[PDB]
Amino acid sequence: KLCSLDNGDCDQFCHEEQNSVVCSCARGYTLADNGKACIPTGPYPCGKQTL
Amino acid sequence: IVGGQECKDGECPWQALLINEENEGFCGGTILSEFYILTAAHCLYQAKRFKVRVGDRNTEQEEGGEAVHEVEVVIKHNRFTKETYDFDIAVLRLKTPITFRMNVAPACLPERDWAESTLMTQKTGIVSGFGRTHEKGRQSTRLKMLEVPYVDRNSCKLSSSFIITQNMFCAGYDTKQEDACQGDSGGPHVTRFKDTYFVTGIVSWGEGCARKGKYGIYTKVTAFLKWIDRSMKTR
Ligand SMILES: O=C([C@H]1CN(S(=O)(=O)c2ccc3cc(Cl)ccc3c2)CC(=O)N1CC1CCN(c2ccncc2)CC1)N1CCOCC1
Ligand SMILES: [Ca+2]
Repeated sequence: KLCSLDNGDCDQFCHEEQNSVVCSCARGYTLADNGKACIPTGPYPCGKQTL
Repeated sequence: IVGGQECKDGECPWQALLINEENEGFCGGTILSEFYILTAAHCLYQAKRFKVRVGDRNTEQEEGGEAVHEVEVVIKHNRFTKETYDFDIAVLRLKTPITFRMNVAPACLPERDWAESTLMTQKTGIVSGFGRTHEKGRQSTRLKMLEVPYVDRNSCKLSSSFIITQNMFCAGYDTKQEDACQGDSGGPHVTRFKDTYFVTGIVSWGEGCARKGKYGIYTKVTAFLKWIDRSMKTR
């Protein structure tokens, strides 16, 4: 728990479940296997600068 | 945008520009998906017939990567009124899909709670557009960006000649000559988080441009999320 600590160590959306954190991503991303990082699914995921 | 830096290649890929028949950029927008643009309701009054343009960074030199889109359906918020400027939000359904390429990509829609808790509690946000670079100058020819600090909600009201409603929020500077300006309305206000950008506000209004003691007033995007989703399903 404690999405307040460092955003629960998530890449994006952090939620709490009375005792633990539950990370989730924006549309176009899929939650990584560590249940924390977010991974794109297309070459143009929302919010990324096309540098 | 008064002051601030220029949007360099690929930096502001979600910027959208509404153009009148004279192909004049009169307002901004934020790309939400291949089909939707987010803008301000009052922007649908500054023109008659208009189209949304993306992939543009210099309104006078065919960069090749630009693209024009027609509007199939414009979703204005009923509750919007010009006497209060409340509910300054509208969604645009594009006739044809926006193909994402360099300089053309969507900004993420955050979740209400996480956003209010993490995105807006951040130190700053970014606003951008082709608007005027001064209060009396002319419409910028290059797309610009500007890091604008989040402004305490109290000061915001204390400095505002008008009622800052629940659906608005201040961002910018008190004395520093930097702020959005005419033509930047409807444009995007995004917050950066771990190198991923999220829409957080729509360029709405202000009293003049970059005036001392006055702040930029943005539409609180987090306060219309569910509304924005209802519009994506067209409604
Ligand atoms: O003069 C105006 C308007 C906008 N402009 S503006 O330069 O372009 C302008 C527009 C949008 C902005 C958005 C941000 Cl974030 C920051 C600065 C901005 C400046 C300034 C102004 O004082 N005003 C006057 C005011 C008229 C009434 N207002 C309210 C607000 C709350 N409740 C009731 C009324 C706000 C602006 N015009 C004439 C030209 O065409 C556009 C409209
Ligand atoms: Ca161009």
